[PDB]
Parts: sequence; structure tokens; C-alpha cells
Amino acid sequence: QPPISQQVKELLPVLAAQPGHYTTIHIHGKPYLVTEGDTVKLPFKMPGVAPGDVLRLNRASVIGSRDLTLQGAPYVDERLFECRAIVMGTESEPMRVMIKKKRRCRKKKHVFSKHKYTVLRINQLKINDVSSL
Amino acid sequence: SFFRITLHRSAIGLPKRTHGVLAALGLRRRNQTVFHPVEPQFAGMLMKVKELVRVEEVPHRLTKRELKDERKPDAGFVVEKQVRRFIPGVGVQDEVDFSKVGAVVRDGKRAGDLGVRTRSDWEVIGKMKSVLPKVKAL
Amino acid sequence: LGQGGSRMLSEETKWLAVTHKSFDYGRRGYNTRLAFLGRQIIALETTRSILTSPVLNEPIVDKYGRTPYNHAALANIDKLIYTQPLDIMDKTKIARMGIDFGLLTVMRWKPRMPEDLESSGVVVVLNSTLFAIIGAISLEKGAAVAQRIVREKILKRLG
Amino acid sequence: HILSDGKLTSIQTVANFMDALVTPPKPKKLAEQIEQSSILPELPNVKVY
Amino acid sequence: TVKALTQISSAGRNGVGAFVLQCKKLDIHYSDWAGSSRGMNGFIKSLLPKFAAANPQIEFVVSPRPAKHPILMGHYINGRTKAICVRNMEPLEILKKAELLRDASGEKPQKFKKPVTSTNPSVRGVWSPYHGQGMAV
Amino acid sequence: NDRFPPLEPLPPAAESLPSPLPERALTSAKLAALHARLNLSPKIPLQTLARTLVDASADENPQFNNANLAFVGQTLINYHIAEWLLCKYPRLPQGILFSAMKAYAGPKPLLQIARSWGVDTAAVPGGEVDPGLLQFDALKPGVAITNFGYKRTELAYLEKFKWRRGMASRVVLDDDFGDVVRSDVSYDRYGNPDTRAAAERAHAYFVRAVVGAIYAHCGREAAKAFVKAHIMSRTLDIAKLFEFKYPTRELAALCAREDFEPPVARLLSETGRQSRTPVFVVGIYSGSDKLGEGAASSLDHARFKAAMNALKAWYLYSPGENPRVPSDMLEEGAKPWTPAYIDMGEVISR
Ligand SMILES: [Mg+2]
Repeated sequence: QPPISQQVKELLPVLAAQPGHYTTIHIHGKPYLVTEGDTVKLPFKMPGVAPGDVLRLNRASVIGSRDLTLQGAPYVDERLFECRAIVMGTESEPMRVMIKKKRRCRKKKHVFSKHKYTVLRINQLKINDVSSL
Repeated sequence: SFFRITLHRSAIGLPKRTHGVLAALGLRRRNQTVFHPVEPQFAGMLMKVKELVRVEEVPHRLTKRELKDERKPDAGFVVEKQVRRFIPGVGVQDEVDFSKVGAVVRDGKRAGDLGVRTRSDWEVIGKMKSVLPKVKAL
Repeated sequence: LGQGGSRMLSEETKWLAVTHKSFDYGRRGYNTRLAFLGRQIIALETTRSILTSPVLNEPIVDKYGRTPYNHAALANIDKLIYTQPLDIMDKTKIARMGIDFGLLTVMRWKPRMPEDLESSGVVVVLNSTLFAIIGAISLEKGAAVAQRIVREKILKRLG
Repeated sequence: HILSDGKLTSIQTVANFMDALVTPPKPKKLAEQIEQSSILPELPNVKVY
Repeated sequence: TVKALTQISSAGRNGVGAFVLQCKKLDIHYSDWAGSSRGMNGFIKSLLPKFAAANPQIEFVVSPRPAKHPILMGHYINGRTKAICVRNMEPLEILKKAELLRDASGEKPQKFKKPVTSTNPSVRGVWSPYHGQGMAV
Repeated sequence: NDRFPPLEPLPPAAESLPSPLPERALTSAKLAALHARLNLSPKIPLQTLARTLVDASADENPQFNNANLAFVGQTLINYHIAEWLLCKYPRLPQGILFSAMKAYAGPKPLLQIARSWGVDTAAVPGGEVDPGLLQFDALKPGVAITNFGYKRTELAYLEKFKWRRGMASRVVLDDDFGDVVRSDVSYDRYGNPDTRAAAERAHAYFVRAVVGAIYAHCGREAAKAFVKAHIMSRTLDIAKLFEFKYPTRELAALCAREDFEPPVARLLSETGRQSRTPVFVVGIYSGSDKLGEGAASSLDHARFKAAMNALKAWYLYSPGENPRVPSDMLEEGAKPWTPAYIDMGEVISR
């Protein structure tokens, strides 16, 4: 695979050594700035997942600490970090009714929308040691 | 070559003949891409809607499953561990961890065939009163 | 600690373990935190010396004539009905060990009343010092080296 | 066992005759029907009342 | 002098370290006489046995309830309860509804407002007009 | 009667027993689900998990009760957290250490771990109840476990006459959380603050028992993973367990002890002086080095807050988030142990 830049290889340990780290994961192109322990409530029902399933997130746009920020051009290389989630089931919204109507017209058309949302939990967010790489 | 036509604008207020030109090209909604061979018949068809479309010469025609795969975003995740689930038409698929790779689906008419722990298995585990962990491990 | 005891810990740590919080108003470090960990280590080794000790236990006769489950794994945990750890980890017993090995002429503390040492907290002060030595071995040398010293240099001297 | 004419006419083989006599009526209650099932009574986490 | 406070405890994050399915029980009420329970009776004989074996961490209780529509009542770890009336539904519709109770949580439904829910402080702390390069009007 | 036959077949001498029989646990759907919820290994039978749910207040017999499992479990939970807390924050003050041990393995958090497992309690203990319910007697005043701490000779005076106890004797004399040791029936009543304690006690003992059963059946390493997954995974802001009395004086004793030059408060920034809500940012500097910074509305409060932030930074020093633990050595062959940092102790000042 493409070798990592030498500048990223000398400052990644300085990034992993700081107290806290965050990341911007991309699920289907949409970003979510999260940290280990956060609960992501996606605006869609992920198909084919049950509670207890583990997802490995591999498209991260930004991984940074307080002072240092690691940016990938399209995305950061998967070898640098390791992010994992866990499916905590799906939740729903209260049914909302949309009334489409025009003036001086008695016909009121109703639209009932009640969508489901998958909830995740970032249970792992660690930066790898790339000394061997 | 081929003409790659994309309906950039609409024709909501243009004459009815302009809708007949967009119907022959196949442009129903906005930003819809069609591929038509480079020919005089199509070329004169684009000179009538040249204020609404964007034309481009492409070597090969793209299939329906390839025009949509260029706007498809990367999933951004990979299922590495699945928990036991019941598939209605297949059976009871056991747990699989793709990190060490096994979708074994056991179906039958008895609990033993499904591969789950039954009441009898709990009676055999309850009578094993001699099993003991090694002192070093305790 | 037997042969090699002095070298196991450290120059700074060995002094710190033997220093109580009453010496020099704590300006120089005290062993209070080490004494905390040391007690936790000792408790888990005296609880294991009762679970893994082969002894014949007399079963109790339940008033309601019930029969226990009688698992081989629960028979080891049913050994705490007759011998409790606190019976072995007696204040006077642990305190008497230090006084025997000359810990009273080495430790650094200030007794509130020097003449009446007993009523000035020698037992509590000696136990905190013996736990520290075990709380410092574990942190500096690992649990494996500590677990070998609690079974041989403490438990083997307290029956 | 009094066998109906609908049964005797439906019967065409010796095996059919045995089935009509030794097969008791099907239980109407779903509870008694579940007891005969092999999966549900054996599951540890399922209790049927 | 440092005095330790004794009124704060550790908060649990389900999913980190260990996961616990929020569904802890599932009541399956049928009726042998009610016509609206025809599908629920077919779900209990063909789809429930295997679905109950796929989720060994759920307590399934099948009890009759004559003169009443069939319901799926799931009890959750947080003490709340969700009941679903499955009248006139086919066996495969009941299995789709029992999967709704298994994946769901005891919480009440709420409109989608914010994706992320975090109880850990910002890695880069909140903005301050005093910890930067300043600003000139 | 004839119309309502009993749902559960039981002998006539079943409503009088203190707790359900061992063989009753092999026919309850609550245990089988509770066993499969915690992902316990098949080494632990259902007759053992049932014993963990029978508190010593519902059964006086040493067997059939949580007394022995809950003891072996409390020792493991306490030991694993004590070593992990000292390796993570080696400089925590002893009083804060007791508060943080009690914040993880105390009766309060252990009560929430039992409620997160879907453990429903039984109204009143009896042989008829299904073994899948946590059964205890909350009206029995004298129920308690055996602890390693000893009773203080001056206990009565401390409570009555407000005598001084200290924080260096608590390690030996007191319990693992610093607290002192030994500090028919009518159901027409309401809850009591004493019963709520028994409710907390019963839940804690059960969670401790589950760890005692895991240790007995699955061994030591299995118990450590269970504690590491369910207890140590909980999040706590240790910075919120700090209460300071005269922090500016304490910070001065720190620099004097470590030989750092005297601390000086400097006004980094300020705005809105002579207003209702001014902002003063003062930084405490030891020489050229900046120890801590604090912002408050009052000039004095800003100097106090800045001194606390400097003290919290000293005590909350962490070598790493996931440090190595001395318990990692006694298991299968691992890398050699490296000496961990041992702090002198918290500064004692005026
Ligand atoms: Mg129109």
C-alpha cells in the first residue's frame, strides 16, 4: 500500500500521546464528529443489523486531539486508526401528520410519517502505533 | 462515440414541441443522464433543447448499473461480528466473527437440530458436579 | 523479605514504605497510599488460602431438611463458613511480626506519647507499614513477585 | 370407533384405514397443541401457560 | 487541604465493555376463540419456536387471553413497557413486529434532533474570547 | 380451585421454605434469560446463578445464600479497581481515593449494574417465588457481611462527641471505602430510609456474588474480564470529587516541597471591571512556568480557582489512559514488569 508520509510518521505519536482524541466518521458520506462512548443516532434504518452487532468504521475524514489534527486528503489511511461501533438497536419517532390543503377547498389530504432510526455506540477509538509501518 | 446528454434545466414554461424533443431523448426529470449514438438524427434533436441540456462526447455507453455506481458513497463501515439471528426462510444463523475469517445455518424440527442450548443440556451441565478449574487458574 | 529484599524495591521507595504520615508532618512522603493497596493484595491472598486449602468440612444440617447443590466449585467457597480471613489477619498477629523482625527500631513515626507506645497507635502504625512493603513490591515488581512474598513471608508465618 | 361414511369413502388403502382408527382427534386448544411440539417446550427461556 | 466528595457515582455506558439487550421479556397473548387471533396462533407454531431460540436472553411467556385481541407486550430493563396489538396480522407480520420490540428500547419515541449524544468533555474546549489571538473592532 | 389450577406445580411444603429449591432453578424462564443476558459461560450452571439471587436476609443458612459468594466477589472487585486506580492516577489523595473506590464498587453503582441487567426483586422471600427474582428481607435490621476492617474503640465518642478520626488509620481500621465498621410481621407500612439501604445492600451483594461464581467456576482471569467489562467500563469525572479548603495555601506548600520557586498570581486578561459580571483571568506562575489558570468574576475567586486548577493538575496526573496493571503478570507469560510511579503523598499544609 502507499507508504505514509514521513511527517505523519513522526507526529502521530505526539497525537496519540495527548489526553483525548476525537474523530469524524463518515457513514454513507455523511460526517459525525464522535468520541469513544458517544451514541450516534443515524437518520435511517441500517438494513441487516441486529442489536449486538459490531461495525468497523473505516472512512474517517479527521482524527485530531486538542492541539494536533490529522487530515486525510479524501480520507485518512485505515492503518493509522481503529474505530469500532456496536448496534444498540433501532428507535422511532412519534407519528407526525402533515395536512396538505389549499384555500377554499375542503379536501384535506393527510400524510402519516413515522420513521425508524438506528442507534450506535462508539466503543473503540484508538490511534495505532505506526513505528513498524 | 456517444452523446452524454444531461437535462440541466426544465421546460415548465416552454412550448409543447420542446417537450416532444425531451421525450424522444428520454429526459423525464432534471439532471437525468442518457447516452445516444453520435448521429445526425440525435444531433438535430439537441439543437432544439441546447439551452436546457449539457452534451459531452464519451467513448462507450454506460449501463444502468454503472451510471448509479458513480454517485454511490462508500458505506464507511464493515460488519465484523454478527449475533445469532433467525432468518424466516433459511433457518437460525449462528454467530459469526469476520475478524477471524462461517455463516452456519442449522434448521430442523427439534431444538437440538437448531444448535441452541436446550433444557436437557442445562440438566447435563447441572449434574457435572466434579468439574473444577485448575488450582493455578483459580 | 529474605535474601535480595533490599534490592527489589528502590532507594527512594524503600524509605517511603517505612515512613508513616506522623513523621515530620508529612513533609517527607508517607506510606498511606501504599498501605491501601497492600491491604487489598493481602486480603485477596488470604481469601485464596482458604479457598484452595484442602480441609474436611462438616456439612450443616438445614432445619427444613433441604439438600444443598453440592458442586465441586461451590465446595471451595463453602470453606469460608468455618475459617474467615480476619481470623488469620489479626492486628496483634501482624503487628507482632514487625516487632519480631526489628521493624520498631527502623520505622519513622512520632508517637504522641512516647512512654505509653501501646496507647499511641503502635498496632495501627505497624499494620500500615507492613501493608506498604507489600503495596510497593506489587507496583514495582508486579503481582507475581508480590503473590510469592505474601504466601511465604506473611501467610506462612501466620499459620 | 364408529367411522363415518365420509371417512370410509375417503379410505382407499390399508394405511388409510389404520390412520383413521389410531389417529386421535386434533386438539383444539393451542396450549395442548404446543405441548406436542418439539421445539417450544424444550427451550429454556420459553414458558407456556 | 483536600476533602473528598461522596455524592457522585460512576455512570454506565451500555455497549462499551459489555452489551445488554434492553428487551428482557416478551409476553405473547393469543386467543383460541377470537377470529382476529388466527395469525397469532400461526406465529406461535411456526415462527416463534425458532425466533425464541435465536434470542436466548429474552423471557417468552405464552398465555391465552380469550375475548381479547392478540398483543405482543415487551418489558424492558428501564421498567417501561411496549404493547403491540397484532389483530388480523399474518404470522410473518407478527415476526416483523416481534423484531420491532427486540431492537427497540424502553424509551419513549422522540423526534430526530441531534445525531450524536456525548457525556465526555470537548477534546478542544469551548471557545473563549480570552484564550485566542484577540480581536480588534 | 378446580377452575384455576396452579400455574407452577409445587409441593404443599413449598410456601414455607425460606427460598426455592435448587432444582426449581432448572424450570424458570427468568434465570435462563438472565444467564444468557450476561453472556456467562456454560461452566456456570443455573443452580449456581440462582444461589447468587438469594440474599442472606431471606435465608439464614450459610449455603443457599449470597454470604460466601458476595464476599469472594467483593475482594476481587475491590482489588482490581484499587490497582487500576493507582496505576492510572498515582497521585490521588487518600480521601479522594476512597471516594473513587466507592464510586465504582460501592453500593450505589452496584445497584445500577443490577438494574441494568434486568433483575427484578421479589416482594417477600419465600419458597414459592421463582428463582429468577432477587429475594431479600428488608425489615431485618442486623444483616451484614464480614469485612476486614476492625471496630474502633472510640466509635461511640466519634459519633456522639464529634471526635477526630483521621485519614491514615482508615486504611487499616476501617473498611475498603473508609467507613467505620459497626456504625408476626405486618406489611401495613411505607418505605423507610433504612429499608432503602437494605435494598441497596441486596443488589450490591448480588452483583458481587455473580463475580464470586465466575471466579469459582471460570477461574481468576474470567472474573477480571467481567469486572473490567461491566464495572470498570463506567465513566466517572474524578475532577468532580475534589473539595478544597484554602487551596492557595496548599499550592504554596506544594511548590515549597518540590523546590519550585514561590507561586505568583498574574492577571493574564480581564474585562468588565467595575461591572456586574466582570471576568478576570489570573495565572499562577512558578518562575516563568505556568502551573494553572482560572477565570472567575471576583479577583480573589479567580486567584482561588486558578490555584485549584493547578492542584487538580498535580493530583490528576495520568501516565496513560490504559496503563499496565500489576495483575497482568501472574497470568500467562507476558512482557517483564516495569516499575510504576509511586507518589510521596498529598501535601499537608496549614
Ligand atoms: Mg401544467
